[PDB]
Amino acid sequence: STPITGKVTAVIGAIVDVHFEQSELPAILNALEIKTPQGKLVLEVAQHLGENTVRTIAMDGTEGLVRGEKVLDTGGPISVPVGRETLGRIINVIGEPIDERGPIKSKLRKPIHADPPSFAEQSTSAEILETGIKVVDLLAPYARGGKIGLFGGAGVGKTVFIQELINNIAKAHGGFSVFTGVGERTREGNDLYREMKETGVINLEGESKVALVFGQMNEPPGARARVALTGLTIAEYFRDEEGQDVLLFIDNIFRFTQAGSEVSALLGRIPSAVGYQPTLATDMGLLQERITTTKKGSVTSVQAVYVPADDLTDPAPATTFAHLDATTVLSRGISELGIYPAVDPLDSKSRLLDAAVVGQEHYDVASKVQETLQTYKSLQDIIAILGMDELSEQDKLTVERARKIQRFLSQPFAVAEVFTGIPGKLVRLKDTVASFKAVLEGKYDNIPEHAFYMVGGIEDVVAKAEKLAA
Amino acid sequence: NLNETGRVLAVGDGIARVFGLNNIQAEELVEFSSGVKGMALNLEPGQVGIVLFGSDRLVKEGELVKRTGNIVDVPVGPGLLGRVVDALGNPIDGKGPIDAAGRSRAQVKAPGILPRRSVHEPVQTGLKAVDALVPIGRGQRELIIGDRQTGKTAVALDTILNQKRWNNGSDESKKLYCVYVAVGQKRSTVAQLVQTLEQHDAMKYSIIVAATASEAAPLQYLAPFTAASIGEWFRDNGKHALIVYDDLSKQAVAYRQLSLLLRRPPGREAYPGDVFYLHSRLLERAAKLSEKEGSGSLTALPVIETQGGDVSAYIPTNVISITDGQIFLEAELFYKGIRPAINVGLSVSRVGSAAQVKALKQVAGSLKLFLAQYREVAAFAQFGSDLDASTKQTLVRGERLTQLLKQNQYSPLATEEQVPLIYAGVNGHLDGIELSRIGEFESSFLSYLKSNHNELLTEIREKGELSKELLASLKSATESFVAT
Amino acid sequence: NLNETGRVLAVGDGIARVFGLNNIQAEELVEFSSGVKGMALNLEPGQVGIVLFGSDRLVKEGELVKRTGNIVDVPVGPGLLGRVVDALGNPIDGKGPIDAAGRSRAQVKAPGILPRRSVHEPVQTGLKAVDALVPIGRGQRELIIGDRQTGKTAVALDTILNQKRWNNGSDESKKLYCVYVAVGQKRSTVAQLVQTLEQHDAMKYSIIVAATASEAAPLQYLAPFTAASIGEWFRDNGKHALIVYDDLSKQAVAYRQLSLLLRRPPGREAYPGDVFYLHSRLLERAAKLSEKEGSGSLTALPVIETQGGDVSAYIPTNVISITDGQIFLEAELFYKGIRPAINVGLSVSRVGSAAQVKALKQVAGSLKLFLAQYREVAAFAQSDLDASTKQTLVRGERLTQLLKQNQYSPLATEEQVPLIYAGVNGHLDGIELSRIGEFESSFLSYLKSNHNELLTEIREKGELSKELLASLKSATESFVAT
Ligand SMILES: Nc1ncnc2c1ncn2[C@@H]1O[C@H](COP(=O)(O)OP(=O)(O)NP(=O)(O)O)[C@@H](O)[C@H]1O
Ligand SMILES: Nc1ncnc2c1ncn2[C@@H]1O[C@H](COP(=O)(O)OP(=O)(O)NP(=O)(O)O)[C@@H](O)[C@H]1O
Ligand SMILES: Nc1ncnc2c1ncn2[C@@H]1O[C@H](COP(=O)(O)OP(=O)(O)NP(=O)(O)O)[C@@H](O)[C@H]1O
Ligand SMILES: [Mg+2]
Ligand SMILES: [Mg+2]
Ligand SMILES: [Mg+2]
Repeated sequence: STPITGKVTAVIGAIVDVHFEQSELPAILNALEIKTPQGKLVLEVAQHLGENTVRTIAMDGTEGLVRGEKVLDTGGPISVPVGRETLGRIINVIGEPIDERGPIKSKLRKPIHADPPSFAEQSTSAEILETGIKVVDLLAPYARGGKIGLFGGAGVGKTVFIQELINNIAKAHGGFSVFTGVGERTREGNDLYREMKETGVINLEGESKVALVFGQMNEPPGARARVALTGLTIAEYFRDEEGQDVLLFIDNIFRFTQAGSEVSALLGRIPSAVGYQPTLATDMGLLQERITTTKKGSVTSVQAVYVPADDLTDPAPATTFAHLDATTVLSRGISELGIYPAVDPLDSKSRLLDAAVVGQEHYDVASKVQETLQTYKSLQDIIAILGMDELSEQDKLTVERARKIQRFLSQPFAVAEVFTGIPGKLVRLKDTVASFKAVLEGKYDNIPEHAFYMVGGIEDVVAKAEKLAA
Repeated sequence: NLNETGRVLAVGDGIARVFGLNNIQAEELVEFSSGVKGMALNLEPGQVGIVLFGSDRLVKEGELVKRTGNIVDVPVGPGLLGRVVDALGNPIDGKGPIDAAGRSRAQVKAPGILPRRSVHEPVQTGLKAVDALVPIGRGQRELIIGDRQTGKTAVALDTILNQKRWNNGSDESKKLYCVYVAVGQKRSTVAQLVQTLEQHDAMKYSIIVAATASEAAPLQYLAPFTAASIGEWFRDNGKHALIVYDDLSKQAVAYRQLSLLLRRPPGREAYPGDVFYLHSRLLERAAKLSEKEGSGSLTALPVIETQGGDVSAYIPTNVISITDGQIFLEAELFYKGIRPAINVGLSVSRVGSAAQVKALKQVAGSLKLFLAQYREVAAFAQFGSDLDASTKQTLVRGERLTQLLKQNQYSPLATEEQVPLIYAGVNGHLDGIELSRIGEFESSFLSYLKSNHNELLTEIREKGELSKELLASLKSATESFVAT
Repeated sequence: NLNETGRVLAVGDGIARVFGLNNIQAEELVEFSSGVKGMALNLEPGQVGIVLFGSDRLVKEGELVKRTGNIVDVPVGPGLLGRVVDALGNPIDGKGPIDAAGRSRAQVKAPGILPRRSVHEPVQTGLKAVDALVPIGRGQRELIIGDRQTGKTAVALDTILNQKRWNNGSDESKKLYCVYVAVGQKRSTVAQLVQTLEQHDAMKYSIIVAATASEAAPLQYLAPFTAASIGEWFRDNGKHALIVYDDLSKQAVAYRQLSLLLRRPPGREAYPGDVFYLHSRLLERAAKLSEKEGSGSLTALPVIETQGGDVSAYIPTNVISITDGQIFLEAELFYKGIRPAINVGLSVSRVGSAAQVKALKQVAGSLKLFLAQYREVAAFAQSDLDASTKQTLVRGERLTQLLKQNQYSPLATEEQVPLIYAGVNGHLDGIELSRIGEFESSFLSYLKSNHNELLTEIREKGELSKELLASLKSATESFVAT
């Protein structure tokens, strides 16, 4: 015991100023604790205002706080338990359990703020991670070790998509996985924890393959602003010290930026554009750059990205693009056609779509599919105005083929059975390319449009074609 | 003794700065010597910043201010049923003292990841369009958004009225108690409304909570929270409440007002930085508890008012992404005769079919997608180039389906009234009938089904699921009638 | 003491306010007790306003701060070629200390009105579309602009990859040293951009100044000036560099962060008044110096990222009005499959004519003409067109096809001029539009074996004889017949 004490001097919403004796201040990013009637209240030092006073941010609700109340310096950043002991557990922002299964008995804890790996620690690999999802694996294929963002305005299917990923990827994956819930719906989290148990991925009386870190929107900005790093640290630990493969699921990473937004002014910063904090770029940088494959081990991350007001050029998402190896853009226009997943086949991109990585044929199919749809998009002016009548014959066929193709890009997810009542179909990457190849050369021009919609591989196109013609 | 008391330094605009109150809590209640109550929101170093629940003519510099020692809180329990209370839960109807089973705080942690379940019970609104297209579930939060004067309140109201079906029964677990929060409404308008609730014997199972236009910004901002607690009682105690927040746009207008005057620096459109947090924490308080916790639900219908149809403005955007789906009402739709002016195109329930009744689900197979395809073909119709037998076909059905979902205000329908209508439309028995006459079809049909095949109507109801033979009887029954 | 040292009054958000340091110069680098460096930007009556280069967790109230009596400078000189540095000149690639020919301040006056000559030597990028239609001169400032993911970096990188032609040779005045300023990029990206030039043996004559996503804003603010001064070394020493700023958008964002935090007053989009002055200073430093100055040169490829195509956007406005033109990218053209995705109608080089391999300019004065008229009769692609506007659509498709070019494969001039010749003078109108792919490959390899001599004359003379025009014509008509 050599404990440092301070006193609360202000509370303004989520900002709590604390005062300490002579030059003996806890450094920025340190955690402080206040022992309250129910549990404790964690603070995080944000500035040194001067005159022995610090500005903090609260990892909880600040009501009930009394000025002049004792504050305790933990001596360092917020700590999380790490390692295999976090497997099968649910954790809140401050490395405390919320599953009521008792204390997380790990040997090490770790600071949630940490430095991002040096330029010289980086590891470039063009390896390909098969999703099972037709449009991704064909057009914008996800990279093992990569980073992978899912852009989408509200309710276009991000969370469902990401769960379809977990449904597939997270079984076939030999290693461990962290899921971070950053400012989503407490009930979504509820489902996941009950799915994990039933998929088997979690097992409360045996071995588990995943850690759960939650900080949903029912929680104040400070908390919603750090729980990403809480999760991210657990991952880091398996990457660097279990020297192995991780899968890092963040839903939804936009709320890290938003939460940053909600306290910015209270910390006394002039707003930048679209009322976002001045530190948007570097703050996102400072997090994203830790989520990374390095020589000691590999992370592969799937981050849902909220696109506010469906505006992609909104400073927040617009910044995130630079951070991802593969971008899956969900679109309202697409989803409104009943085309699930709502993936925009043109605006979706992945670095791995290069002949050197996937072969020429794959790259050629993928390019042609794109040309097709691009043409079909370009002609939608002349179709509206002068009908389908006023068209070149090649065009009439390009459109015929584009429409058939649009549909073959949809697919029943397993997760989304509640919505389609249609059984989840998973498609193999080679089966994807072959069927699109076939479609493209016209070896299927006779089959009606509906036969391609909400089915798996070309088997299912034939099966449906006949079942309907019956 | 400046620990439990302070003197006033300056007072203006609902705000009082106050020297002292040393032991005071953030968000604590204080009485002023004059009578008027207030809440501490800015415990700064020299002084405390207080929002008042009253007028301020009555507060002067130097006047002594007093610690309560409590955080804002409300009476709860089924004693509230039938009562019209202000933000702090004081009778304002005239019916005398509230009897409460206890007191909750206005801010309460939402139930965690841990004690919840899947939404699987319907909250039947009796609104054809809604109960077939965007079915709402016991536990889910569902946004009602559109411009001014579009019918937002009307949707919420027609939902409440409907619960009569179950509340006059004795099966406590089929019941749905309603809480209607009036935020920024004029008083007479809350009046005009409780009247209608009574005209429909609907007041015995509701609790209105009113923070009208004239009340203090703090009360307006608070109401939804206090209200959330009033109905949290029901959820915690094995029952199901329904909370209508009419409407959050105003709560935020007021929450903006506390902050600008407390001088906290502003966010976008002068709102505070965490105007999102404001709503998120309220709306998360709606949930459907697990068996261990009593299976109680709380269901939320927030309302939001847009301008010029813009949903991309600050607040709507915030709430739009907070809730489990929206119902968009539109003025254009309205004036051309679709009422409810629901926009199928844009309205969703993210729970979906999980909360639809099995029977309704069965005959509503694909309707919502089809209705989309219908707008599709109707947009291509504007080319006024000749139609084929496929497009004319779906146009005839979509037009009749559209028309079949129109509904008069104040008339929620039983499921078994809804089901045969939907079935008649979907399986295309309506398709050879004049469009102006579909009005008369509806009631004339129901009249006949009650009269004759009542045994079906009562099975649908009792069973909620159309067995294969019941589809038969219904199939026969419809054809029969369409030949007049 | 307080003339050479100060005391931190307060610290947060990358900024620290410090008492004293009374003798400090504006923009002097300083050092903190913990060892993190920072620079002094606001010199106020009572206090200095220092911006941090590292995490401010390192800094506490009351801490000691030391002057370094040093305006930010950087090591410069050829010992830097093939190296990957951060914005202060530090080595970030595990290759030991930089061997600096000297040091230059990050800030330097642009060469004035007097010590410049008119731009007159080509930067040959290898890209058919660019070299032929948007010719870049040495000392020029051509701006690369488009929305995200359109191809901006690819254009720059192919310029860099195309310099092997000369950099591997002997003749100094003909080589060109590459400087790639990476701003606020994912380190793994940079790593891979390195791993890409080394895969083309381009590293040996390139310099990467790296100011990655996660580094203090000052470094992201500084990097381009820092790298600017690296380029000028070559300029000032009778040599030639070219410098790619990837990107200026993100530099402006950085400058913004600093200012707002220093609570300098904001304007449009919360940028400070002198955000223009920021970029003008940068790009005015690029030039073709006059004979008296060693006739060296510095060419500039700033990257600017539009948002949904908005050229009126605050930053793009400033920058567009500083540069000598733009190479313009569009995802539309990109998904059509036209890569490089160069909008020709929107791309200009104010320098233009004067900077083109005379030979390429000889067989292409017609090219901008044809593609102009092809843009105007384009919508006629949908049954009853007269033979004139039919023909115009016949060239255009083929021509557009001819300017597609897989990544990383830039073409030698003597390899461009034949294809652009057979195109413009109507030797492809016969050929179908899908075969224009294999046409180029087979033509060039045939020209190599059976006409290596004409190719050699183009590469050497740089112009086309009346004889050479009949030579090529004959060799073409022979290949097109075959
Ligand atoms: N199904 C309906 N049929 C006919 N009129 C309706 C229907 N639903 C609502 N209205 C009418 O339209 C008017 C305004 O409806 P209202 O339910 O107040 O929408 P609102 O969005 O709440 N308007 P407000 O909140 O005052 O800006 C009322 O007079 C209703 O009578
Ligand atoms: N594959 C799918 N099939 C059918 N419906 C889907 C699919 N994906 C999404 N949806 C529908 O769209 C709704 C929203 O899905 P969801 O994944 O919650 O959107 P979201 O973009 O994650 N919402 P948010 O997290 O606020 O941005 C659901 O309720 C489904 O009806
Ligand atoms: N000529 C080309 N042929 C084929 N592919 C290309 C060509 N140019 C670019 N690409 C590809 O298209 C994608 C976009 O190119 P890129 O150089 O990243 O543009 P950018 O403006 O730098 N995108 P970013 O800066 O990351 O927002 C890359 O993934 C390349 O693989
Ligand atoms: Mg979601
Ligand atoms: Mg209303
Ligand atoms: Mg780039």
